[PDB]
Amino acid sequence: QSEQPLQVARCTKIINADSEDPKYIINVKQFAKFVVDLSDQVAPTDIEEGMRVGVDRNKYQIHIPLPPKIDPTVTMMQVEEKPDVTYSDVGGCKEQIEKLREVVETPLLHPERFVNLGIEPPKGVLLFGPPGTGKTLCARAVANRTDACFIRVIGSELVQKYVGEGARMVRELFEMARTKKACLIFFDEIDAIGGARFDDGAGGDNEVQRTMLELINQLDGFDPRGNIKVLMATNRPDTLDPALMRPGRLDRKIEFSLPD
Amino acid sequence: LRPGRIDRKIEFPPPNEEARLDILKIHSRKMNLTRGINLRKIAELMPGASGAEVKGVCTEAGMYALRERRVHVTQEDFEMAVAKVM
Amino acid sequence: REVDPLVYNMSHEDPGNVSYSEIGGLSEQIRELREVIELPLTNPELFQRVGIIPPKGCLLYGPPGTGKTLLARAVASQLDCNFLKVVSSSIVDKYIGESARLIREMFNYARDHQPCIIFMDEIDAIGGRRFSEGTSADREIQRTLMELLNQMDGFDTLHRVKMIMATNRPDTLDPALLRPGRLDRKIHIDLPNEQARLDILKIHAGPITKHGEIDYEAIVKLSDGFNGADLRNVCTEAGMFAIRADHDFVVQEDFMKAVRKVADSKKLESKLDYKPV
Amino acid sequence: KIKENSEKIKVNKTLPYLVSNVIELLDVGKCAVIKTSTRQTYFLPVIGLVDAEKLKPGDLVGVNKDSYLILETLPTEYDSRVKAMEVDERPTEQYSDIGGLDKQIQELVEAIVLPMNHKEKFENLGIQPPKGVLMYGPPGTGKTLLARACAAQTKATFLKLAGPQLVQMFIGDGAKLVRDAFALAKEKAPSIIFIDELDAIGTKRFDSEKAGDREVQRTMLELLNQLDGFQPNTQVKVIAATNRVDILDPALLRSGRLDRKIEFPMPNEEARARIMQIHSRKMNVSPDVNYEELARCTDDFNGAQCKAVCVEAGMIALRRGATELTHEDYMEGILEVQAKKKANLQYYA
Amino acid sequence: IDINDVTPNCRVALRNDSYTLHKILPNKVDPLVSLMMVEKVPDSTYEMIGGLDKQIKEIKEVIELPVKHPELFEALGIAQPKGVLLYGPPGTGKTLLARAVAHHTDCTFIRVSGSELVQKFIGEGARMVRELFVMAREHAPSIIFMDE
Amino acid sequence: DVLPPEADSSIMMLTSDQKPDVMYADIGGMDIQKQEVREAVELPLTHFELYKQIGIDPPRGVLMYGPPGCGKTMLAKAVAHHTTAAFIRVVGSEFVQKYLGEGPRMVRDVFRLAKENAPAIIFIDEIDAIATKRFDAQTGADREVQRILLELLNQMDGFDQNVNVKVIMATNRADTLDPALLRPGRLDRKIEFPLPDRRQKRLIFSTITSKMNLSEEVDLEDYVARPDKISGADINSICQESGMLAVRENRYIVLAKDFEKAYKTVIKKDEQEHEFYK
Amino acid sequence: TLEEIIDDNHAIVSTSVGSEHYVSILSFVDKDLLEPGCSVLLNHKVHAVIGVLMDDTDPLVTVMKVEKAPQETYADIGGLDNQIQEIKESVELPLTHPEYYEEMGIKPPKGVILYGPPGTGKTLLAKAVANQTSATFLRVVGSELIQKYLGDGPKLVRELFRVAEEHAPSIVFIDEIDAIGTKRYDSNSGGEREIQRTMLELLNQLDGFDSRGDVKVIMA
Ligand SMILES: Nc1ncnc2c1ncn2[C@@H]1O[C@H](COP(=O)(O)OP(=O)(O)OP(=O)(O)O)[C@@H](O)[C@H]1O
Ligand SMILES: Nc1ncnc2c1ncn2[C@@H]1O[C@H](COP(=O)(O)OP(=O)(O)OP(=O)(O)O)[C@@H](O)[C@H]1O
Ligand SMILES: Nc1ncnc2c1ncn2[C@@H]1O[C@H](COP(=O)(O)OP(=O)(O)OP(=O)(O)O)[C@@H](O)[C@H]1O
Ligand SMILES: Nc1ncnc2c1ncn2[C@@H]1O[C@H](COP(=O)(O)OP(=O)(O)OP(=O)(O)O)[C@@H](O)[C@H]1O
Ligand SMILES: Nc1ncnc2c1ncn2[C@@H]1O[C@H](COP(=O)(O)OP(=O)(O)O)[C@@H](O)[C@H]1O
Ligand SMILES: Nc1ncnc2c1ncn2[C@@H]1O[C@H](COP(=O)(O)OP(=O)(O)O)[C@@H](O)[C@H]1O
Ligand SMILES: [Mg+2]
Ligand SMILES: [Mg+2]
Ligand SMILES: [Mg+2]
Ligand SMILES: [Mg+2]
Ligand SMILES: [Mg+2]
Repeated sequence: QSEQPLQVARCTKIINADSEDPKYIINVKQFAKFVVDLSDQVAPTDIEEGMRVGVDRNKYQIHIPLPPKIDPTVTMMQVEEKPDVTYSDVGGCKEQIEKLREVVETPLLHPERFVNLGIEPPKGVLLFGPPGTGKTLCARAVANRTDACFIRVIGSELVQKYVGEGARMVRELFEMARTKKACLIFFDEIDAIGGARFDDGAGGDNEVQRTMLELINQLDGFDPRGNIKVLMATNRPDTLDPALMRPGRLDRKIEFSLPD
Repeated sequence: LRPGRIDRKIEFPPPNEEARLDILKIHSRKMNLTRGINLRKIAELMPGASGAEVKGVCTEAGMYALRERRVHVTQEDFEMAVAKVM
Repeated sequence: REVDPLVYNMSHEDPGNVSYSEIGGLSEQIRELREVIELPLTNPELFQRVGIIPPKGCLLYGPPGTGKTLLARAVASQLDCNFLKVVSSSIVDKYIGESARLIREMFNYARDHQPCIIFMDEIDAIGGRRFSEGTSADREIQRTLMELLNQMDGFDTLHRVKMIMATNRPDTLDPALLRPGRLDRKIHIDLPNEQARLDILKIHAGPITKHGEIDYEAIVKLSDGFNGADLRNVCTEAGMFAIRADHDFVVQEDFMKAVRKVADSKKLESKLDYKPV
Repeated sequence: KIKENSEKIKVNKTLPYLVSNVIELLDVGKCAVIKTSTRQTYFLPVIGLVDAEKLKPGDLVGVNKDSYLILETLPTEYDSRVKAMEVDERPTEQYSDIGGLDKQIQELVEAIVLPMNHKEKFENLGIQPPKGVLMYGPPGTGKTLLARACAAQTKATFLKLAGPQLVQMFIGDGAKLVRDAFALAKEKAPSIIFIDELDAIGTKRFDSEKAGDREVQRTMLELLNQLDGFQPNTQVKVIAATNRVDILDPALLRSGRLDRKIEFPMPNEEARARIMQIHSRKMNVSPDVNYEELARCTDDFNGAQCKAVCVEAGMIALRRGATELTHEDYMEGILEVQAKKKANLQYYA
Repeated sequence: IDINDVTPNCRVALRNDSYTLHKILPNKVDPLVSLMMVEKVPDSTYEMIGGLDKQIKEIKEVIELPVKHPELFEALGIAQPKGVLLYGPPGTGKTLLARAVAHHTDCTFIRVSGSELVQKFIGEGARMVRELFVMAREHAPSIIFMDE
Repeated sequence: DVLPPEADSSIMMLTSDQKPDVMYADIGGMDIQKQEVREAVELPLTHFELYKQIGIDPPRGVLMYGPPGCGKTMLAKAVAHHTTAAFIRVVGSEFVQKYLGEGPRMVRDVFRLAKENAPAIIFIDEIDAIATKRFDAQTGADREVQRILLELLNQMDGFDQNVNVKVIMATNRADTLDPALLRPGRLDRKIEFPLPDRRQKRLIFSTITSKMNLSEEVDLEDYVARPDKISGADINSICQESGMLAVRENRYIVLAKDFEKAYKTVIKKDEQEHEFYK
Repeated sequence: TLEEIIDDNHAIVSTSVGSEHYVSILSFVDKDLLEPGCSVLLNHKVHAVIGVLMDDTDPLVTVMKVEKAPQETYADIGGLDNQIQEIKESVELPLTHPEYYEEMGIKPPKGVILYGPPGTGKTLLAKAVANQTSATFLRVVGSELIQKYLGDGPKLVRELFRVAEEHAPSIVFIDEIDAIGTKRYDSNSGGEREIQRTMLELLNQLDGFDSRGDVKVIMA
């Protein structure tokens, strides 16, 4: 009786953004587009030209700013239950553990020792090695030991049936990570989408190459990638694109060679 | 083809002369056949033909009887139908 | 009858003020295009006397930058009958049947305004080959293509409405679209030959303040395999060398450097000799 | 009764409006044929409170919900995706932050900035400024870094499209994205458009009898026409960047679309030393560092690789904890950035 | 209305305001009926068939007897046959005999062709071809016919 | 209330003006296709009693399949011009509408109009615009096309004998059609419209050039007797280009020079055919 | 659909028509079993979250689950003594006597491959295990895993193993796994590389990041 339902729209434009009484062009999804104004409880600065405006019915004005849309498929990737594997359950790869630990944990645990020397810690690792060497085991250990948002992704989970759907969810994944303050992403089986681009003559792998290029641009492009640190697990680190292997995107390539 | 799945494999070879005659009789039951048509002769004239082709021969014999505006399909119509189909 | 805002702006786009004097090596091609477009709509009884129905569709096909869109702009500027400008990729809409409806409205507007031309730039956006295993998007675009084909040469005949379609990948077009009944005259805007390169270079270096003796013949000899846009870029690069040297003019050394620079840039291309059929 | 007439007009004109279009403007006295975002076509015998001779087919208007009478004219529609890909908080990277790229900078800076600020040179020389600048480069070098520097040092309207942003389902989309992006750049004051990872959108067309990448091909065709097509757009400059021009379509590389096809090379020894210094300026650098020795050791480190050398040298210092690099931390960083797989080749002579 | 009579996949009227099932309308066309109407396999009988009598006999054994007399096979001690394959050039009577045997045995003849035009009738989210088995079981005894 | 069965979006042609100007005389050649289309659509519309009396079952649907430019739509136009029965022309692409349910409504409307104006001939040009075999439920457009195709199948199945409505369909790419549309039954018959043989080239040349005024030196036989796979549309293009060249030179008589130049300009398929393979 | 959960007493619910109402969730609902993509019951007038759904299973679940015991039993198998012993040690013994494994300190084998020429009792042991086991038996085939659209193969693999976890303890029997390989089909849009990505999804499901429950894999 007191909280009226709010239909979710998107603020397209702010006509007359000046201090004068403004007007907001909202686009109630699949319903209609309107020119509306703010509720007197909502401050003008709380709403931008891309936020999910969240307007009521009946003179669509009772505003509630609302976060970016995230695909349920993408949002069902955060590691809620942490794996029961620890760094003491991995043996024979001491140096690999040390390097991966540095990259993923230490900046996220003691950033003072890095800002004191003014260093940008490497942000990106590629755990590569034959089938069964501790790649996914070390990823699970990192997820268990990390106090941050761990997002697992499976290379096969970025193959989608409609053009621009793999890249779309890559963008959504990275922007959700950006919304979160400290995020580790872990692309396991990255061989699926990460492959060297070949012209061919029949347009093969164009979609997977497009989603890979979206991942490339999100890892290092015309934008600060944010406080996201990425892991790439693979057992075929010879198909991966050179752009993907560039140390601006995979800084700390680690080899899980067969134990001595 | 593993000998454990197809419980039976039947073979439908191209109809013999007698089989073609039977097919022609069945598929001509449904038209005005002028009295005394040598369906056996038609079957002999069309060797190495399937039941679909026999039915097509019957239909084209009807069509020839139509072309020569007439109410009854005749031996000449069946002959021309066989010639056209094959 | 309604006129879509799309068809309205299609009719009202400004083709600059391009004149036929701004097109070089294209003389035979210009007169074929004019044969198809102008004369049948101005003296429609000569063809009646000879006993033919004048051709309806033109396919300006050729390598990129050879002057297809420039020729279309020149025709649009220099002819009077109604003209409909459209890039085939700007008809495509995500709604169900919307693209076919838009094409239907195009041809309805053309028939309402009887003396009309419809220019479709880069037709291979819509008129691509039909897939036997395509996606739903491909099937929708093929529905659009088939609506277009029916509009050109379907049941209802087209009178005093001409079609021009520009492309540089004619090999990918539907055979039904390339059929003689729909795209009657396929004219090849080929890469400039020696004289065509000379004409284009003169056209694009006329306004440049040259203060030397210009062996346009030497520039043309080194411009083998160039296109009209490449020659325009040769002029622009000569000017760039002028500014970089802090000179308020251009000379043959600058032109030679520019043509060699563009020749080096040409090494990044691929197959360009694409033909219909 | 001006006061009361305005009172009634305001009562009728109170928010919220329904935004519609002016699809057709008939004469009967002028009338509208508006189409409203509820996907409903309403004929208005009286246009409304906006001047009739200010409405053209297709423009966006505000309309009363019930009377469906035009009340206002609204700005043009720009996908919130084409507005979200405009640079507002400018990057901060002086050209001095660029390393072994001096000729490449000069070339870009010329083709992009000079036609914007010193157009008088072009006008007085009777030249058409170069239109598109394509930055090829191996997976490294400074393509995107130079784009960032240009956007920071240009003070114009910068629009960073990126490649895979324009590839969408819902045929017509992507082409609409490109059209809206170029229209926004056109309406704004002098503007640059940066195509990051161009090969995502510009892959070569092909002939296929079973299936093909037709939607992305259509979007690329829309981009081609926007760059150099029927309607000249000489006020919006375009800089693309890519790692593989052997993939791109020939129609996208032609002169007039992307005429300055700059190529970014592997940094030479001096370039590598300069990159080392650029990325080591902000660290606690020891005074005994033979950056020339480091450059000689690098040996085909392309782009980031040198920054990674510096960062990993800092990490190697951080293990012990100190304020130094002493060209042993950098040696170890080069060793661990070469990414050479471990081997027991100590039996070599 | 006894809720026991509202078994799934049945049309029912719902009152306009505050939807309330208030009548069980005549059942919708069976999805299998619609699928077979789309496929339109011509009805057949042994009297329409002619020239393949030994083949009629073999198909009769392997189809008729297991479903009508599932006691001869039990007494013999052999599992009931469940797979038949018909060799032969096009239009020699394979589909004809399959349809005829199904019709005479009263088995529901389900023609499988892989057409996507009938995938909604089979099952909307048909990512697997075995989803036809729910229909086959519901309309059992069934004869699932494939043609190459 | 119940409305008269004339409510429909697809209206018949106003035979007063919308009737085409093509004729079986203007077509020329393709006598086999003409006879097949006759026996399929025209004879049964005035002799269905004879069909029933001789035991034939008249078909509804002929599909006129074949390569592009071989005379499918031209024969449809000729049939519309000559027939004394109602004629409802439509394009398969017109049945796809934004409003969901429109298109099945349109199929129902066309078939109802044909039934109430029987004897009638329906003509769907480019049937493969809605009769494609690959459908992706979950896309919306393909769901609507599936509804349209199933409604079309239902309408043709609901036409018992004694109803004088003959369906005709055109398609360049018949291989992409759904087999159900062609399914043995009251759904379709099939006619081919292949590239014409040499003598068909002769006949098409004669018919197309009869309307022109040629000089007596043409001798179209030399052009007919060439090894080129060219359609009737190609022959019309050749004659049209010859006339265009005559107009260009300002003559009202077409010469062998004009025909030579037109043929070389139009039939430019000559390319490849490497000589070492033979 | 429940598009996302913003907090207790609030959530974004997508109506069947596509509207995206941001609406409260009342105390009635468990505020549990709610994950993005779930069905939700919404009050007609205010669209308030007042219940949850999906009490029914999907046709894929129904077809995969073997709601029956095959009549074949280990006694109906002759000669495969060692194979029966090993498959029992892998699938049945850890279910019937977990005490052995827990006391020994080892985990039972996760998967078993039955490899053999065309007809030797592989699917027969699968049938016997299904007959005798108390776990839910889910049968799939390799050609049945080869899907048509791009991303359907991996989606089907993920759905199959999610169903296996939901119905755990479960035994997932993939017969003729080499069909995902050797056989080539035109319906497969992606082709060999989409097959490779389906195989990669199988790799992850068999042993990947997510911790498996009680799902023993047999594969023939
Ligand atoms: N170095 C190791 N120390 C301890 N256990 C290990 C080690 N390597 C593998 N294992 C065991 O193997 C499994 C871990 O393999 P994991 O999933 O990490 O392989 P992977 O290298 O990612 O291979 P794949 O290419 O098959 O995905 C666990 O059973 C773990 O017990
Ligand atoms: N024949 C020509 N004469 C003069 N300028 C030409 C010629 N051909 C091309 N150009 C120049 O090319 C630019 C325009 O090219 P245009 O758009 O006509 O190419 P196009 O052949 O349609 O290619 P695309 O396939 O890339 O669309 C202008 O600089 C125009 O001056
Ligand atoms: N010449 C250079 N001077 C300074 N830094 C450089 C140089 N080349 C590369 N870098 C460093 O590379 C990193 C960014 O590379 P950038 O984004 O420019 O690459 P790119 O050429 O776009 O390649 P790609 O996207 O294919 O990886 C930054 O660390 C930047 O400092
Ligand atoms: N047999 C013919 N005799 C004379 N002219 C013909 C013949 N076949 C085609 N034409 C000419 O071709 C054009 C008619 O093409 P039509 O529309 O009939 O083709 P179609 O076979 O239906 O092909 P599509 O579906 O590809 O358009 C007209 O120019 C007509 O003059
Ligand atoms: N043995 C037969 N007896 C009678 N008619 C037959 C026979 N074989 C085929 N036909 C006829 O041929 C036509 C097509 O046969 P069809 O069932 O398609 O054979 P297949 O399944 O081998 O293609 C049918 O209309 C049928 O009447
Ligand atoms: N001990 C046995 N060894 C082999 N096959 C047997 C045995 N007992 C029964 N069979 C028969 O073998 C068939 C199963 O073969 P299967 O294991 O499916 O071979 P594949 O899986 O290699 O095709 C069943 O029909 C069954 O009746
Ligand atoms: Mg792993
Ligand atoms: Mg052009
Ligand atoms: Mg980059
Ligand atoms: Mg036609
Ligand atoms: Mg088996």
